[PDB]
Amino acid sequence: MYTLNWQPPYDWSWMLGFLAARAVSSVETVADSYYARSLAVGEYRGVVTAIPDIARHTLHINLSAGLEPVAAECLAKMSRLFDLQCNPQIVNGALGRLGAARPGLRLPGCVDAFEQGVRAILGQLVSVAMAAKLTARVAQLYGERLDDFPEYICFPTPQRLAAADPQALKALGMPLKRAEALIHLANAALEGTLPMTIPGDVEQAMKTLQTFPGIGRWTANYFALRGWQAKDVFLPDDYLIKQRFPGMTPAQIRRYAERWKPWRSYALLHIWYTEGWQPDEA
Amino acid sequence: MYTLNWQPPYDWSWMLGFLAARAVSSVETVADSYYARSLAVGEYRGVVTAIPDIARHTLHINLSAGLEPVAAECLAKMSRLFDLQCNPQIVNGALGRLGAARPGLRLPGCVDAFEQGVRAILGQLVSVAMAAKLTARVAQLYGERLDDFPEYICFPTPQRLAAADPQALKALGMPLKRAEALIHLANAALEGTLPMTIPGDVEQAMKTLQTFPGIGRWTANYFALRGWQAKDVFLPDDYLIKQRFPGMTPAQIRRYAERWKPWRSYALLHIWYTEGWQPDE
Amino acid sequence: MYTLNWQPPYDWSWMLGFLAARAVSSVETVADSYYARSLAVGEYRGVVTAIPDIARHTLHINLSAGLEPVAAECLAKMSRLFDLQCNPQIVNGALGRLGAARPGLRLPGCVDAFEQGVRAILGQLVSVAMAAKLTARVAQLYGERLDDFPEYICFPTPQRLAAADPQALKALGMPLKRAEALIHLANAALEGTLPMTIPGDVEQAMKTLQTFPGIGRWTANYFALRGWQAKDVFLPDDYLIKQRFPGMTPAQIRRYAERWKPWRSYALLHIWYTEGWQPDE
Amino acid sequence: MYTLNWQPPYDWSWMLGFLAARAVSSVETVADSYYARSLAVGEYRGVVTAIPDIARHTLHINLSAGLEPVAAECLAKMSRLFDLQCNPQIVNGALGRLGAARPGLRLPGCVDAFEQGVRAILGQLVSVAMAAKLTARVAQLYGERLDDFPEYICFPTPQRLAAADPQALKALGMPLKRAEALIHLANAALEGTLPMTIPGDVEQAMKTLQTFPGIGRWTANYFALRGWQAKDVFLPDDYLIKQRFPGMTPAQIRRYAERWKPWRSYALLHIWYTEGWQPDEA
DNA sequence: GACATGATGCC
DNA sequence: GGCATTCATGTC
DNA sequence: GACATGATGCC
DNA sequence: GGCATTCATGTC
Repeated sequence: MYTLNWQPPYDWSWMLGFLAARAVSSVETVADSYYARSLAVGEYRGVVTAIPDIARHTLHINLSAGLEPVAAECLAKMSRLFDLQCNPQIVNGALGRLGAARPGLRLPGCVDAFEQGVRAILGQLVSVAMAAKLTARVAQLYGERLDDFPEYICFPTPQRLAAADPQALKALGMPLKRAEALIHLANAALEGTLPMTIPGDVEQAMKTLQTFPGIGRWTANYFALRGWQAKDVFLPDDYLIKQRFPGMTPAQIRRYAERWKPWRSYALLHIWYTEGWQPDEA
Repeated sequence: MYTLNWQPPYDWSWMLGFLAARAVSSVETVADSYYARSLAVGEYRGVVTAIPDIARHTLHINLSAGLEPVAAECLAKMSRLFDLQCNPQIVNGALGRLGAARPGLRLPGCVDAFEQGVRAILGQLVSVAMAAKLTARVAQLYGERLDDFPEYICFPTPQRLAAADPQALKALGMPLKRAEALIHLANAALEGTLPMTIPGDVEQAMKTLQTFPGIGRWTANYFALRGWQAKDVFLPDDYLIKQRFPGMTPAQIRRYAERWKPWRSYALLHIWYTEGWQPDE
Repeated sequence: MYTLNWQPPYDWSWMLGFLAARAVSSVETVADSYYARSLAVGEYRGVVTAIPDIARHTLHINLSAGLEPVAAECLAKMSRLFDLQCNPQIVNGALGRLGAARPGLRLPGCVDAFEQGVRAILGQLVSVAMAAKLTARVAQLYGERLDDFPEYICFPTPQRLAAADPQALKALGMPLKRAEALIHLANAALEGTLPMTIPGDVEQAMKTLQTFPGIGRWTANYFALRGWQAKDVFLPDDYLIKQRFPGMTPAQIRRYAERWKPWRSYALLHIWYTEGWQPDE
Repeated sequence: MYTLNWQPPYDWSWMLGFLAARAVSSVETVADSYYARSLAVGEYRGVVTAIPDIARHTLHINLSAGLEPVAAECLAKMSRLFDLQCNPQIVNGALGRLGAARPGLRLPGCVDAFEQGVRAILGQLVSVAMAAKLTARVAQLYGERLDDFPEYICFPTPQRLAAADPQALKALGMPLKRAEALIHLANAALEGTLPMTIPGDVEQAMKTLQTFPGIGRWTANYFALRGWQAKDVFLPDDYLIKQRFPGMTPAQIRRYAERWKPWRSYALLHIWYTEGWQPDEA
């Protein structure tokens, strides 16, 4: 029903694929022509379906009855998830050749920072696929099933995970420290200590984040990028990034990434997806 | 020309009137058929125009080209300002006759939690007309002018106010402590330590706000009310509220207001805008 | 057979009586002519016997073999416990008739600040008699027995109390918060956070002690008085003192006691042991 | 006047030699057969004189009239300064060969932890002689001169040093950070945050001390050794110690030192005062 | 990956 | 020597 | 109104 | 007693 605009080009196949690789069973459903998932906004709950319309650079959004009262907020969440604000001419013209292969690349955000926070923590160490598996388990045990849509389940709320037994979370396939990290996060969410929207001083906020137990700088950076859609952060501690820069120290990697300012988040995404990229031969 | 729904009844006259009295010159323009104001998301900017369609039970929103890239977020901000989510049959079903006279009453939110915190602070002790004349000075001195629309001006950002000279703020017409509060508040905004959206535990969040310099219980409650649109808060420390509950102490009032849980914020609005109202026996 | 002199007059009957009511079973032994207790200085342990010789106004201190390596430290502890430094002329010639009925009165100190800290907390609320018994139960559960003196037990160290089970301490007959107060005080002594000797700014030091869980103003003043032997602290919050100043609020009492600076601690003792006493209106 | 015992052997010549080299004019006097210094215990001030008695294995202590009211504490202070508690058979029987040459070695303590902390800081990065003169000036400037013995001045009180102008101290011959380090130490002493007696967990206590400005691991260790007379601390970061363990790093020296637990402080002394001492090759 | 921990220059 | 800051380890 | 100070009821 | 919390009160 609702419709939002975007600026061409937009690589939807890339986006939908990025999301499917990380999709959580019972929460999300990704296809080649649409994206759908459970969504909670306060006590309002339902299903959101996003259908891209290439021919007209439009994104059609449908909301089940339970979300209609907070429609505009659901749209906002969706626009942050898909980076509809992106102007590719600006970014590509700045990254130059690094983005030429896929100019329609966008930054995959989230629909809820707390959720992304939990996702990031569970993304620690393991493969993208294993994290998706792990998150699906946390969701199954602590999530709420939708009454109108049985097949779906809402992502575990902050209050439900805050009152979760560390031993139980551990039993799902994570170390005790990780489970504690999740619980602490939920408490920060309840108290409003976890920025839910992008803060004015990203660098500073990431520091405060790193004081959180179980949250190192990789998690803080990745969370900044996905949870806040911060556009100028690189991930020099990333597993795949260390590979892309063979034999380089975390600090050299960024003095390097420094050339992509102020769109280092986009450069990061391009490097991750350039099969055989290597630093300039010079 | 975007469109958003709302559920009847909706007292637009009352809403626009409430915003009109607190309207900040150059930032907001309030008429009785529409509301408009400057708006900044990140640093995409423009002007927003909201026009109620009583006929269709709809709110029409127009955005200038500079905000189009972030249209959705803009629509969300308006839906919070106008309490479009409200189901009046549920609130009134609970408040009984307290809300029977003005079933279309809504909670006036805000477009940005930071701006609202600043308004809250600049609203202390002084009158409503004053706060508005003062806030306008600030927005005039630290606001971002729109090239697209010269007449309008964006509300100060936290970075712009965090780097502000205290004395400079004071000279605009406020005690030094106030100006200091604004600067602290702005910093907190910069490092995400100020909840920009309603937290799960509103009580805890408000307590934490009270450790902020220049922020007492009244300011935290009012902030929670408009800033987060928390629906179950009361202001037992409010000037007018004390007059509405003659001789009762903050604790006695708060005890009385418990009868309106979980919609105390709405109860508050009704008692505020119902002069001569008084507690039962 | 060690000797430390004092200045007459010295009311030994009053001192022993005071320590007698607070004596902890298995730790201390008090009679009309001597004081005896177990003492530990680091890993050196043994029994200390103090025998006052009025005739020559000198205190005879005997140390079991286990404490000889640290004889001096033991002597210093006795001197602090018995306030042998006091010049009663300077105090009595400063308190007037307040301290005229008993000019030999002294500030009963302690042998170890941590111990006194524990006694202070356990001294909260309950009577002297119950506190003594409560404390005895703690020493019995965590104290170290002496090989050469099976009847004696060493007062618990911070090492043991810090590793104590809150529940174990609770079962001894104390609120959970009280046991938690002990465990925290013990951790503080382990990290050197608990001043074991009178600090330069007693007021500041006490204010900091009040940040400790379970330690309010009364415990901090009393600890400062007995644990650091601070000579100028009053206890406006004390029960007996409240009765000595009927109708007066802590601030009034506090203001009244200012007339006794800088020997308020002594003034406190005298007012405590003068059933008649009443202020001047 | 007063007499304290000690267990033989006791190397008085070595002990007085160590104190003499670090003696502060105006505060102390060290001679072949005696030690003397000003001493303040609250408002009681005077001069303490210590004369060893080899024939009797005793230390004779004389106090000037001004300290008699607090005689016992003065005796205790001297006992800590001269390590009278030490049972050499236990240490040597444990240190073995290391202390076989000088079985009468003792741990030079202090008469006041605050004072010692100050000396510890003033002794940073300079020669023993330099520190002595530096300290003497600090003493003459903020100390209390004795009326009965004009040539003696009591070491500066915390209250006095806390209210000192950072610049006046710098002028005496120390960096500006060194002066603030002293002022900070002084306020800590005023509030009761600087442990004046040995804490139960020396390790934790030192860790906290290192949070003090101007105080690093070296100063914290040295302070524990002298100010608290901790008997099981080593100083792997000491310049001289590094020369005694050529080519080894702090972690290695430290690892090797563990063989002397629980008397690492005595080991340190024996090594410090042993010329071409070197670890075992094997 | 989080986190404790050990190994050039400047002030 | 205190101290800031960047690599290289190395359990869990 | 925020904010120091003082001055009832549940652990 | 410790401590959270309430009700003046005087100031900025």
